[PDB]
Amino acid sequence: SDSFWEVGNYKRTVKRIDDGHRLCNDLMNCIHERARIEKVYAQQLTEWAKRWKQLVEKGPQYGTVERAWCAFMSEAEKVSELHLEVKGSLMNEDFEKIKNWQKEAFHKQMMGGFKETKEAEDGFRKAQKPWAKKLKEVEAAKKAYHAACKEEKLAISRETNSKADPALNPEQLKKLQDKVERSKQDVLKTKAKYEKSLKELDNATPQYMENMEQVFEQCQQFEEKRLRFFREVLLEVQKHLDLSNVASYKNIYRELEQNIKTADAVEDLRWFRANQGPGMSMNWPQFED
Amino acid sequence: SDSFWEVGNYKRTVKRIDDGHRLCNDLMNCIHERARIEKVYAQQLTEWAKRWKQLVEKGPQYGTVERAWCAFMSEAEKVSELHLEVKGSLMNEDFEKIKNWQKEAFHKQMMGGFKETKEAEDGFRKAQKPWAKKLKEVEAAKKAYHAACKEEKLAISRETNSKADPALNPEQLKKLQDKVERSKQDVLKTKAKYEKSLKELDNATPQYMENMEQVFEQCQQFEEKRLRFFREVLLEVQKHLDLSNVASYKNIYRELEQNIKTADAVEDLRWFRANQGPGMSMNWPQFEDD
Repeated sequence: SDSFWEVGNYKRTVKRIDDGHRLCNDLMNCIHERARIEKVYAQQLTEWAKRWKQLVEKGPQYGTVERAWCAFMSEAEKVSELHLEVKGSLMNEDFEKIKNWQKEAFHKQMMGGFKETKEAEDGFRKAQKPWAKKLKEVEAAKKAYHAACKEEKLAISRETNSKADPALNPEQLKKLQDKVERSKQDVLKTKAKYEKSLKELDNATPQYMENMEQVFEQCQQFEEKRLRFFREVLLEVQKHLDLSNVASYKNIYRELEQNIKTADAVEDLRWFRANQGPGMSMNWPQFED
Repeated sequence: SDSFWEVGNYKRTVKRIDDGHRLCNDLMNCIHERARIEKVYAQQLTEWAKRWKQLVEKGPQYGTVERAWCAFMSEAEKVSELHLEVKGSLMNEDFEKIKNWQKEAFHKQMMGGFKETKEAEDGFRKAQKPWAKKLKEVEAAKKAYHAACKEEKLAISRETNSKADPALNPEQLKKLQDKVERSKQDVLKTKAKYEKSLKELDNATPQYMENMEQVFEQCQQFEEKRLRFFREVLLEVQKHLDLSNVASYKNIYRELEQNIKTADAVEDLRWFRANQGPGMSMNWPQFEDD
């Protein structure tokens, strides 16, 4: 069957160790690709802000409304910086934390594979070998007993089949009656040895189960570290992504609203009247020589 | 000078009308391009979420930690959705609002240009024409007076320059002393005309300023609507960009923290033990015959 207790079925547990290292890679890559997306967003906002600050300044819009318009681009620059901090945190802290953890947990061998994996497999084998030897003996004794059971059944099926032949002197009967007695004993002998090997196996099961449990718990604890670590890192990632908790993010739009509200149509119009319209001084024609 | 009150210098005001339309385009394109950046961010998050929800599920990670990991992708899907709402608001509300306002404020004429600009142009010209017409007459009367001052000074000069000529004659004296008198009375006439032209110009100045202010005031009004509109739109734009307000954004990371915390190492370990470890049932060897 597929039971863990069957010889060699500890392999799923050993394989989980290798999968642990592979999953650290996936998580690192997962965070890295997310960080890259944050950078692209930041970069495009920066270009957009730089582009339009230039287009507004070169253009015919001036006064307080120009300043209000420019506040819009300043918002993009601040949001951009914020998202670059997200990238920074994901890479310099979270990503690097997994990288260091993986480096300390998994040690690659010259011939390939991790020492941690080999240690578990060697552990299971050491615990399972004594029980596997006794199990080998039971199988052999089972064959010997089953064989003698048939050899003894084939003798009776010859003794009773001879009681039809009339030419049956007592020598031929004693021959067949002794073949049955000899086979009867060959069965009892093997039944005992086959029963003995089972008792020796049952007496080895407790130690076998204890030793396998011991190595299995080491594998569980090692896995426990990775799982709890994954839970830990993910909570730190959600911190770095969450901008709804940082005060500076709210300040961006509090300040943006303030600067936009400084837009004063009255003031802009006052200026145009005084410096471009009827408000300008004028030398009205006078008498001259 | 470059004074507004000088002929033709109303042009800067008329030009401001055209700039108004151009600035609507700039503002629309400015918002439009910002909206595109939002969409790109939303799209990349979506693909990243789709990509890794698949990689994690096909991978060897299972149990509650898998679910916690998957909550990370779900966060990106929700932020993406949130930023697509920003894009939608910027385009369907803000961008569209400017487009409709522009359509209503500026009307292109068949021969090019805007009806609004031609109105201001014609208004200024109509109000300036009668004042400029009087100004031309003044300049003409000014020259005629200055020229009379020259022709006179020449007469006085040539009169005294004959007082040093031995061949003088009471006839040529009377003749050239009369030219001095003609140029003299020719001066005061042109002086009186040049003064009268200025007096007429001074009487036409009040209406000139009144009519000029009237057209300019209308230009100020038209401009005020644009400025106040820009202030209104931008304030609606900053609302649509501000995710720090909406509770939905804060819920994304409340739920994310919540789902991650569901990760339970002990539960995952107990599972592996039961279905893959010592917990599994076992048909231990018994006695068997036949």
